[PDB]
Amino acid sequence: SNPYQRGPNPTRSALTADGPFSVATYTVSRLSVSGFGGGVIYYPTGTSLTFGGIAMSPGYTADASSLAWLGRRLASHGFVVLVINTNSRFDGPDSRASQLSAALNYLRTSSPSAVRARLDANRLAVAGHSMGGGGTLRIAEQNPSLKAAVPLTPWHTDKTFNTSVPVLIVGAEADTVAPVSQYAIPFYQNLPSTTPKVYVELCNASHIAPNSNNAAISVYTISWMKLWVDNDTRYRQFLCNVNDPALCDFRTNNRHC
Ligand SMILES: [Ca+2]
Repeated sequence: SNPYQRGPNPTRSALTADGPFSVATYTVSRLSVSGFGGGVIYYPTGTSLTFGGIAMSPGYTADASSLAWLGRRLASHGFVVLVINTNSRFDGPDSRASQLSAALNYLRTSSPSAVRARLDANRLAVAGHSMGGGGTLRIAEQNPSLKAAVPLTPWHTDKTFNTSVPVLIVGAEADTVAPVSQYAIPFYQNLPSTTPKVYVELCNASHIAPNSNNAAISVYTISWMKLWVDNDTRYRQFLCNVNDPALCDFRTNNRHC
């Protein structure tokens, strides 16, 4: 049996709402940490188990609140999640990668005792929005110890990331900021053919789709994190044989099926 498996058997409906774990938060002040701008930790409560960790970056001009719904959503399905604020709201994608690295170090070492007590530091992942998704791609390339990476409507001027970390990219069909033809799709195509990878494109969605409750983002992000952070094969069903009415594209090399 899988020692990292958490929660009841999933249904698709259950992955579109907060999950079976209650969630608490801890606010990490900007002045209290080195290498990033603080943020908010979301973590499961009412449980004696340990969970994988996820660090998430917002995009240009944005703060951690722009991903609060998703940090809480992931935590409620069984993850310790640190959504960062950046040193400057104007930091670029590679800077955001460096800050995600600093945030993962903080999460493992200097976060509250209660957070470390429910964190399995051996199982970590990253996600992020826009330039924060660019940072997710870069840290995945720099840090093959990561279990998974989920760039959401990502933006970066570099298009090729030589990473072995399994990547699921969410593109937005109606994105006029990081259009999928110039950003998300090239990122997917240029990843190594040997790295497990998925691209999903949300029909009719804008660049700010990741900043509020979104059923498809919830399903695909939870499932990819579950499959790779927890080795939880019960989530393969949502990532294989896909026929999703909300998607206008789906690409994969089918290394996870
Ligand atoms: Ca700081």
